[PDB]
Amino acid sequence: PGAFGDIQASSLYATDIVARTDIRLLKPSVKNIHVPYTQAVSGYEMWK
Amino acid sequence: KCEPSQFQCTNGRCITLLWKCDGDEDCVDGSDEKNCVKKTCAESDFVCNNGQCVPSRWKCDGDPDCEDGSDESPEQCHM
Amino acid sequence: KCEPSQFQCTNGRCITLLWKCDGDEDCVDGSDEKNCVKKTCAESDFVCNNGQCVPSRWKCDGDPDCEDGSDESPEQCHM
Amino acid sequence: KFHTVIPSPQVKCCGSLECKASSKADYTCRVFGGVYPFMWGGAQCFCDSENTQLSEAYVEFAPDCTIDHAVALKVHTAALKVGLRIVYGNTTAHLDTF
Amino acid sequence: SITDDFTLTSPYLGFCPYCRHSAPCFSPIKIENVWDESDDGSIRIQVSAQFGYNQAGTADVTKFRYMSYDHDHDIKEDSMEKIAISTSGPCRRLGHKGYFLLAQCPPGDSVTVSITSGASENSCTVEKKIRRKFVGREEYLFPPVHGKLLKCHIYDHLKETSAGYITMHRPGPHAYKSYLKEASGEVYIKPPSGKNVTYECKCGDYSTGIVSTQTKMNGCTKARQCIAYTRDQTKWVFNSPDLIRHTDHSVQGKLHIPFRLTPTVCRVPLAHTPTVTKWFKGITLHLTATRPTLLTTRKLGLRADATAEWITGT
Amino acid sequence: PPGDSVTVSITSGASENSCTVEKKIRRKFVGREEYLFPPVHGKLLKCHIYDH
Amino acid sequence: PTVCRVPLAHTPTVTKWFKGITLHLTATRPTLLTTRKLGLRADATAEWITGT
Amino acid sequence: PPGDSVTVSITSGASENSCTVEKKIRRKFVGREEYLFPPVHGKLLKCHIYDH
Ligand SMILES: [Ca+2]
Ligand SMILES: [Ca+2]
Ligand SMILES: [Ca+2]
Ligand SMILES: [Ca+2]
Repeated sequence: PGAFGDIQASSLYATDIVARTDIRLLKPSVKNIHVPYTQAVSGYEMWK
Repeated sequence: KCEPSQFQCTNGRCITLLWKCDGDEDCVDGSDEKNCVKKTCAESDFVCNNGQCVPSRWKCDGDPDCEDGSDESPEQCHM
Repeated sequence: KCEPSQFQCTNGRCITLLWKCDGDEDCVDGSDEKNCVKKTCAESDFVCNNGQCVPSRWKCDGDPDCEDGSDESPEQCHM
Repeated sequence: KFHTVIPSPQVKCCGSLECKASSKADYTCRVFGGVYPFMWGGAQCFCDSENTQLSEAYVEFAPDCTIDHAVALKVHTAALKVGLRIVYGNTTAHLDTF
Repeated sequence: SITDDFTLTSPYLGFCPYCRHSAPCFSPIKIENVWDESDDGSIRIQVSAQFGYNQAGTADVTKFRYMSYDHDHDIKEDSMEKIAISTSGPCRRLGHKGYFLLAQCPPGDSVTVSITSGASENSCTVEKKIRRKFVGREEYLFPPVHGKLLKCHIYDHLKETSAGYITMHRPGPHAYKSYLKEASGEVYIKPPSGKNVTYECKCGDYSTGIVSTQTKMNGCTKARQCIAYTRDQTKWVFNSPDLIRHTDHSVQGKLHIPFRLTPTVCRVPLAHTPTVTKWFKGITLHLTATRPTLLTTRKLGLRADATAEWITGT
Repeated sequence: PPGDSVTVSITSGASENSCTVEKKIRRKFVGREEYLFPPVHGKLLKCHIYDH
Repeated sequence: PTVCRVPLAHTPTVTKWFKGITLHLTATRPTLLTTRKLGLRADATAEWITGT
Repeated sequence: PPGDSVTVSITSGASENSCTVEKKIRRKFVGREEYLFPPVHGKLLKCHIYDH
């Protein structure tokens, strides 16, 4: 996670993408419906 | 007890203070609503003659809604 | 030939793609204009009955100008 | 560049939700104990504490990746090919050879 | 199969982190994603509202439909000139279709889509770092009049292009507290005039049914232990992260993402031609540049000591 | 918003004037993490604000 | 006095080695990171960390 | 005000256009003490201004 190649696929339209971006799901706190989460930065952006 | 930034309902629960006087019932017995002095009513909430805030569509629907039944009064809605 | 970035007229000369379908005769024969389907007209560009984009002042100037001759028609310009 | 996808949450009023395996990229799922969520219109479930919410989040390809994308390559031994302008007498020739 | 018949869809209510009054609140103009990959600065904005259509769902360039605040789950339409986009200053609007807007914006730190006037004069803001972009090896502020042509990619202004698709799912349940009466000690349910509404309760036992009139209801003392919602809505809705999903969250259709990225040619400045001073086994370059420009050198031998500097000034 | 001066003005009418004073107004944040606006999800800290 | 809402940073990932740990931190906006030993002397540090 | 370009425009009417040229406009001041606008009290220096 957080570096080049964090998401890979055999082709653009392949259906077997595999990635590891360090997704973390958090416990909701506010009353209204929500899906709080956090993630590593885009490794592609970092490499660029 | 809980830290003063959290209000304690009369049931055994402590919630954050932003939920007090917010128009929504969060305590199981509704202790965080009928305690403050807020009296505002939205545009869609018609204010009954008794002062209670009731949705406008409730008015003159064929059944009494307010305590005195102002909604079913022929004065308010003419048949 | 030339790179795809520049369109090639039917003469042997390549011009940049920005001049393709811009309302301006760029190639020596104008082949760069008679290939797209642009049909908009300006505010001062009257649209003839055949769809040709012609100047508004060109209308009813005493001699036929459009293919169908709608410019000199009495309906468009009463005498 | 990836584009995170967070599907609409699923909630059960008085029940239990269980994670299920999926083949999507970096599929991550969790189940939370008591929520009592709100929407525009008030509460959505009747149980005061037995409310269960399930969160999902996987990763897909960004819509603009069809142009801004990179390709990884492994390169073996390089082969060399040249073009020549061999001349002799009053005759010239052009040819390519490896 | 990607469909373009918008009559089968409908807008929805997102959860904007920053409403007009600088506080999170439910809004009809929630920003979902903001994409900026064009080389000319334009951006693509996804919004929970629908632009370029009337209430019935047919095509109409001048009107946009959105979800009303009323409890009857109704869709309202309005003239489109009320809609504006801004980051730090006003943004020039370019195209619009469905959930998506295409606007050109100056540099800023947040993207805001707002309704200027009318009954619903709301706003929505999402953090996003919009920065000035340029193509080539020489910085500029707008494309100059004279220069060479490079290869650049810009968002197509036409609204018939496609750059992918987005799923469309069945609408979820949506309970409204306005359906609960709680007269004295008993919870009453009233449908919104002539509609069929379902109810669920857990007043000691699990109770569920469909009613179309007043219901006394049994065993319930508090309004908070019952819910009521309608089921005759059938228009699909985006896969939003702010909606309770239906029991069957299977994809029902797909929608085009307009303004595909296309290759074209941009114009870039030519720097002032440097002056070369020649000495023994070395040259000296006299450079001038009003804006940062790139100068790279490399030897032609086995060793290739490479330099790369952003010269500015003189 | 952040700025370098504070201006009060009467927009329209016969007495249309303005006033300005030099005052540095900077973006303020609470806690140990810079942010643009209060995020939807997070912990609650203790802060002081002017009463509306 | 009242309560505000403040962001929670991305939880770091610790890499453990002999007599020392390594933190892998990500932060889109400046964030504070302080450390202090629990011994007789405390080598307190403070740093505003941005980026990965 | 300071900026990086200068623009002349015709706001309304049929001929609604605009023009813009690259030009650096920076805040200027006289003397040896920077300021935002002429303060109420101070000594008088020699400057040059375009005649209205
Ligand atoms: Ca409350
Ligand atoms: Ca009534
Ligand atoms: Ca042309
Ligand atoms: Ca004529």
